Amino acid sequence: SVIDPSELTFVQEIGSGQFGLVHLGYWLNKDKVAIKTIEDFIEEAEVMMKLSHPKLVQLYGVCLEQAPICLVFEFMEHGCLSDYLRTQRGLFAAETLLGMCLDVCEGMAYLEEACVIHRDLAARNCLVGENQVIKVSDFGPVKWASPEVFSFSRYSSKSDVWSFGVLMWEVFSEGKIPYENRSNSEVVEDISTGFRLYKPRLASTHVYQIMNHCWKERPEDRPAFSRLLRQLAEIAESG
Ligand SMILES: CN(C)CC[C@@H](c1ccccc1)n1cc(NC(=O)c2n[nH]c3cc(-c4cn[nH]c4)ccc23)cn1
Repeated sequence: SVIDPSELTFVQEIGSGQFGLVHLGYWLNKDKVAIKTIEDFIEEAEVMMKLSHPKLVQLYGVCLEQAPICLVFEFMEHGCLSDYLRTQRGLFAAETLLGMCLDVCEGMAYLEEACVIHRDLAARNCLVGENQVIKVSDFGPVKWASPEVFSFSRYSSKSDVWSFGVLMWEVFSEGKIPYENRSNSEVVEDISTGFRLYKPRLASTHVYQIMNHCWKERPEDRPAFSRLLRQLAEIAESG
């Protein structure tokens, strides 16, 4: 990786060793970024900056000089996970797909520890980066919602766990639509009666046990993200 001189600006000398005269300098980098378009949200920005984790799409800064207000995010080379899964359908190995769920779970456990509620955990809100890394984004509809969320809008990290079980299904079914030909009213009726998304072929019986655990009616009966992280980390390293 060669650096063109134009990109470099020398400032001052910062001491000297025997093999190398050191200089403090400014490096002008032309890095790719993703820019989201729109006191009000100024307070939300400085907080999102503190939320730094390798499995979360990083916020770099905000642009406030009038016109549409910008938000500078980390660029994710391969786009959204939902589209990524759909185009490579029938091409994935079960180990690749468990690795994607572990990636999401790592970021979610950090958000749980930080006391941050996602409210929209779905494959479409997750992004694919370098070496098939999955990072969580859009942290600040019924298909992913738990009974307390669709019925009363009672958000908690345990409702994010319900959403995560739906995500795991999307991943293991290689980006299929949950409750495909059902309406938002039909879905509510189905879950309430006790219906659950079927076991996809690429998901082992143990992975499907985890999915149903995320889908228990009582939020207090669902595992925490910290519990899920240890669980999926063991299945990944053992096989
Ligand atoms: C088809 N696809 C596989 C290729 C598209 C790829 C691309 C690469 C280079 C140039 C153009 C397009 N692609 C990469 C992205 N990356 C992102 O979309 C992205 N990268 N970082 C993001 C952050 C947010 C975000 C919104 N709210 N919070 C975070 C939303 C989206 C993103 C999208 N398409």
